[PDB]
Amino acid sequence: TQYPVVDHEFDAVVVGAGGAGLRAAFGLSEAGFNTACVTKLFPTRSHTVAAQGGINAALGNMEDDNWRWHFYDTVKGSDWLGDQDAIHYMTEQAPAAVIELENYGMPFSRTEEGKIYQRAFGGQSLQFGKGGQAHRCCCVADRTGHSLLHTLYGRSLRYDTSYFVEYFALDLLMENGECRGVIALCIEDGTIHRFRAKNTVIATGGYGRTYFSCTSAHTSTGDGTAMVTRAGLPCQDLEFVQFHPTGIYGAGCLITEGCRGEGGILINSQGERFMERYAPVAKDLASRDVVSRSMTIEIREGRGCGPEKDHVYLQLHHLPPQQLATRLPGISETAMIFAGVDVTKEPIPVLPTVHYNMGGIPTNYKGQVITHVNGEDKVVPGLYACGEAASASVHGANRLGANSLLDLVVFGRACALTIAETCKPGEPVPSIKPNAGEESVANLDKLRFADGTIRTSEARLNMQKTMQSHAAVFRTGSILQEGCEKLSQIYRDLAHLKTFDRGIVWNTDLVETLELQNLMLCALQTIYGAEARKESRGAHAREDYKLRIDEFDYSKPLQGQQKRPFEEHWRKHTLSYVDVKSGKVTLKYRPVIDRTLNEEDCSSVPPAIRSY
Amino acid sequence: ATTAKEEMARFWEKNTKSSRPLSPHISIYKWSLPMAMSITHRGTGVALSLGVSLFSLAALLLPEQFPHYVAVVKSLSLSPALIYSAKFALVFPLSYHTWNGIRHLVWDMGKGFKLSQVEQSGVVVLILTLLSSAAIAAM
Amino acid sequence: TSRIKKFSIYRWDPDKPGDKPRMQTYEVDLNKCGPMVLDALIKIKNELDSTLTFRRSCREGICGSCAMNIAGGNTLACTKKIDPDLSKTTKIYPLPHMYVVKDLVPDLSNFYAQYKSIEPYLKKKDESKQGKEQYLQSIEDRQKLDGLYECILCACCSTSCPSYWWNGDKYLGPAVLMQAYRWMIDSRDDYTEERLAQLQDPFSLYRCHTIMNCTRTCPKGLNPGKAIAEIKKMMATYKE
Amino acid sequence: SSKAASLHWTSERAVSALLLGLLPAAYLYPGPAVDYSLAAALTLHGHWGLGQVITDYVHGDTPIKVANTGLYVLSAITFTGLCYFNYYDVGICKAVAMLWSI
Ligand SMILES: *Cc1cc2c(cc1C)nc1c(=O)[nH]c(=O)nc-1n2C[C@H](O)[C@H](O)[C@H](O)COP(=O)(O)OP(=O)(O)OC[C@H]1O[C@@H](n2cnc3c(N)ncnc32)[C@H](O)[C@@H]1O
Ligand SMILES: CCCCCCCCCCCO[C@@H]1O[C@H](CO)[C@@H](O[C@H]2O[C@H](CO)[C@@H](O)[C@H](O)[C@H]2O)[C@H](O)[C@H]1O
Ligand SMILES: O=C(CC(=O)C(F)(F)F)c1cccs1
Ligand SMILES: O=C([O-])CC(=O)C(=O)O
Ligand code: SF4
Ligand code: F3S
Ligand code: FES
Ligand SMILES: [K+]
Ligand SMILES: [Mg+2]
Repeated sequence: TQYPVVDHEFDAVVVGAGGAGLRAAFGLSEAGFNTACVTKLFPTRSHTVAAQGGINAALGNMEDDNWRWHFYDTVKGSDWLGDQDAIHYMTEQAPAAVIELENYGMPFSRTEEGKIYQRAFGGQSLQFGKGGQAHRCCCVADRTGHSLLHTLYGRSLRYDTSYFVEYFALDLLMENGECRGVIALCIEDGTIHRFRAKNTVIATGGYGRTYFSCTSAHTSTGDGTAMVTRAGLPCQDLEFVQFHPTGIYGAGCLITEGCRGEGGILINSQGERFMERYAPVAKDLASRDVVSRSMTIEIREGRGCGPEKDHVYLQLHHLPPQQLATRLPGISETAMIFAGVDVTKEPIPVLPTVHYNMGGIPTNYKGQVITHVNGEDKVVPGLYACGEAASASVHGANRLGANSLLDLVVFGRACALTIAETCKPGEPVPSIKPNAGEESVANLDKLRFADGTIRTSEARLNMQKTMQSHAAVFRTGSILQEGCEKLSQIYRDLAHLKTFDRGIVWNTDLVETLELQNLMLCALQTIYGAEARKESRGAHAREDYKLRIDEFDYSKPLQGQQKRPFEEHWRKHTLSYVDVKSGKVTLKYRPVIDRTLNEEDCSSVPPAIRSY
Repeated sequence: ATTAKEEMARFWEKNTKSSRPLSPHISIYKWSLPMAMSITHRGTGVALSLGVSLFSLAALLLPEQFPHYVAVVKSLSLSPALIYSAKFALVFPLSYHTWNGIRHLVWDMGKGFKLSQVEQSGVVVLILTLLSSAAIAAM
Repeated sequence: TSRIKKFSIYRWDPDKPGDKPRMQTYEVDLNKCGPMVLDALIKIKNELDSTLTFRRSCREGICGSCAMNIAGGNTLACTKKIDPDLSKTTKIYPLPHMYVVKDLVPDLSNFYAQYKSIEPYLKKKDESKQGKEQYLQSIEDRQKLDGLYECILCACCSTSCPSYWWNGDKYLGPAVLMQAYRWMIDSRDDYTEERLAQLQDPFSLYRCHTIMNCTRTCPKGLNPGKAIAEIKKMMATYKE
Repeated sequence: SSKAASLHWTSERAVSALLLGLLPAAYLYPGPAVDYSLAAALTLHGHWGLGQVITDYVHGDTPIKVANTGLYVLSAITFTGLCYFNYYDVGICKAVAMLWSI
């Protein structure tokens, strides 16, 4: 009807061509599955290409290491909200994953022995947090994500993966609680496409563009997590948004955490290395949630830098210039383009900036999307997720640096391995209904001819400034409630939307309008879950509830303590639902998985005080 | 599911039959000295080959020999300024093509490929072209 | 206190039957805009004309999406400073000599297919140990990859080469050729001879006449012209 | 054989350097040996050079064969006429000196 619909039949479909999407794509083709990869961008344009710091793995190239030490760092970094069974799988597969990347042709930096160079990063240590700073961040200078993605894209050219570049996925094809595939729009010719497959993998990235100032690309609009919301399925831990400590002032471009890992320090208006006061042990290499909160207090008290006193400096000129050109060549050019600063003489102005989304589509450690009904987890048949768009959850309330690129390839491969051990290639494609996805086209046509009062760019800016001022680093009850009533008003104001481009071929006005619907659904669940969560854990800091509320008071011996009921403590995942018609947010909770894959091989870490 | 050669064939298949325009190029791109010196090297090269071919055809078709036409021109008693301009116009394309040909041969060794070195070598060719042409024409 | 800057942008709509290419002029106040050209394009799309179409993503010059011809030269809009001289109008065109999908969006399918033809991935003779141990590579052998692996595949260089204009169907172009060289001198690759023999034809490599528009216009400061010359040296010296 | 493209590229640079060396030889040691050497170098260097121009600007199976066939005829008559001038007339080196003495 009006739009020519093209039906496709595959064994599996992967939405997304980033780090996680590519690894799952040709991994399925490597297992013999007729696979389709649907992506709204050319694969090398995805936000993974902008990753700088590196990828963590206990290779032991700089000193003696152990992946169980990396396991402990991630669990403590997550503030005991991450699932320790997923963390176990990621940290154990980390050495084999990075070796697979180097064997693909990734031009890692090298040591005097010819092995992969590793630098220090924030929140990593040896001997289960007792043996000093660890050096397990494998990097390609400071262009690690650029080389990781280009290496993965080159490798994917060796398999029969049917690519569909610049296709915008609209919704999931659901039937009886099972996923039948995806429906998408071809941006080149303007035709609707329905991809039928037994399994579907969602690797669409995060939604950093819900805020006014972010490090993410313009295309990080959380399209896959919005499709999950429209399918009636929940999203997990969306209120945990990571603020990277050093985002450049103005343009918001990321200055890698590797700067502080090579010797960089932070100074305020008095030239004080103030991180020695907040974190006497970790100094500038503490966790990002701690460093970001430390920088914010220094600014709001009155020790900021610049003419407006709204930022601080990142000093690098004390380091030798050869190390700056060899280890950090990327940020040296970026600091000159977007600030006019020479890192060998003057520091870089930086401030906390929205960077990464800890929350996402809830999955198990195998990549299978799960729902939570009556206190038990239920694997959603035929639906998978990996990457930033998923919630393993390996990151919990705060992700450690260089752990996301690891997440991408580890759980992208896990999705392909899980499908290979569950289904057989060539099995009968699950049939759909002759009208599957008709509401997706009806929404696209409505926005295509929208002639209202508020244009799409006008509504997006109102959402971004609302999140920026109401769901910032430090939050409180009264301000979070004021942001909820605004976004719900903004979401209702989407009926007044107005577009100007009536074409269908490369109608970026229409495409960015669809992304606004996706950004709003992510913004609603983020700020509503933040208001409900009355505690302080990880990146979620409540100035009205400044304490971490677990099932026990782990700051004292548990001998003789009464366990807090599940409905009275907050050590649990937040599960959000949204009625897409009205915009009301419904919140439920599920317990955090504390078990590992093998207690004898990797001991579970009980909650304890978190300090750096 | 499509090889590189299949993707290339599909590219020209759907683009040559469509109504898509071809974006402008030569009429809009900003010129530079190395770019302008690249086409001049090709222009002088072709002009020199067509001059050798015309001289070769004249030796096969003209009823008289070369010493006769030299005396004909020498009897017209042309002004030394006009004789200098004719010699300069004949030696200039040969001089430019010769020096810039040496510049090409250095490139074929992999030397002087920095953009600033490309500008230096081009300016060196321009001044040597003028000096060599003016000196030979003054003989 | 407004500082009006004028932009003349190439326009064409495929959904309009019989639409002919044109140049549309916009007025932007630089005091209420970002310092980069992409910031002006995003400001125009958000406020003046939502029908203006262009590729963009990273807005930091790493993804290579916003490649276009600004002020006569190919560059990245997100890293190109806006000319503050209000007397002259900045002209913006798509990448030169490319089939225009819409406005400033060219068709890069052939450019991508050429990058696939050189097999841009690591190849070994004994690939039976794929994923067992890390390959060894000295710091000096790793330094040889500097200036080559940083290519973002924006195609600013190839769309600036006149040889790629006339023979784009069979000439690979500086972007693809430099990546082919990136895998030729990788000490971990074992197919250096096979990658050279692929270019034993009059078009794939030898259409390069060292015009050097490619190195001038590269937004990453790379030298694809020099890499092509190193390929030529290897082509004339290797033995079978 | 299988390296026809790279050998032709090397032969072009060798003839260019050879032709470059004949320019001082024509001024220092003018005579029949340099006259016929210039006749062979100018023809071969120009024939390969104009072939690169045809390869760049001429497209289509029939127009390519026609342009390349006419280039062989042009180069053949060029080399033949230069060899005629060197045997029946004063030669290349002497003709230039007579032209510059005007
Ligand atoms: C922003 C950022 C993140 C980052 C980093 C530096 C920056 C500037 N540096 C990192 C580092 O040094 N180490 C590390 O561990 N992580 C770092 N990060 C975070 C990390 O890079 C990201 O979390 C990760 O790269 C995300 O990868 P993922 O594969 O999950 O997703 P993506 O690369 O962003 O690409 C998303 C793909 O999805 C497709 N898409 C999106 N919407 C659609 C629709 N509607 N239809 C079809 N396809 C869609 C996109 O095309 C894209 O390919
Ligand atoms: C007979 C043979 C005659 C050959 C020359 C013929 C006349 C050619 C004139 C073309 C000059 O074209 C001009 O070249 C210069 C130097 O490359 C360019 O300048 C370029 O490099 C300079 C110096 O790094 C930069 O400042 C400038 O931003 C850049 O555009 C200029 O932008 C272009 O407009
Ligand atoms: O083909 C050209 C010139 C050309 O297209 C331009 F004039 F630049 F457009 C050249 C080939 C060799 C030297 S210039
Ligand atoms: O997100 C990370 O893992 C770290 C990061 O961007 C960086 O500072 O390089
Ligand atoms: S070489 Fe420079 S210009 Fe050509 S594509 Fe790679 S980066 Fe863009
Ligand atoms: S622009 Fe063109 S022909 Fe050769 S050196 Fe650079 S490629
Ligand atoms: S937008 Fe990514 S390069 Fe300009
Ligand atoms: K996530
Ligand atoms: Mg209303």
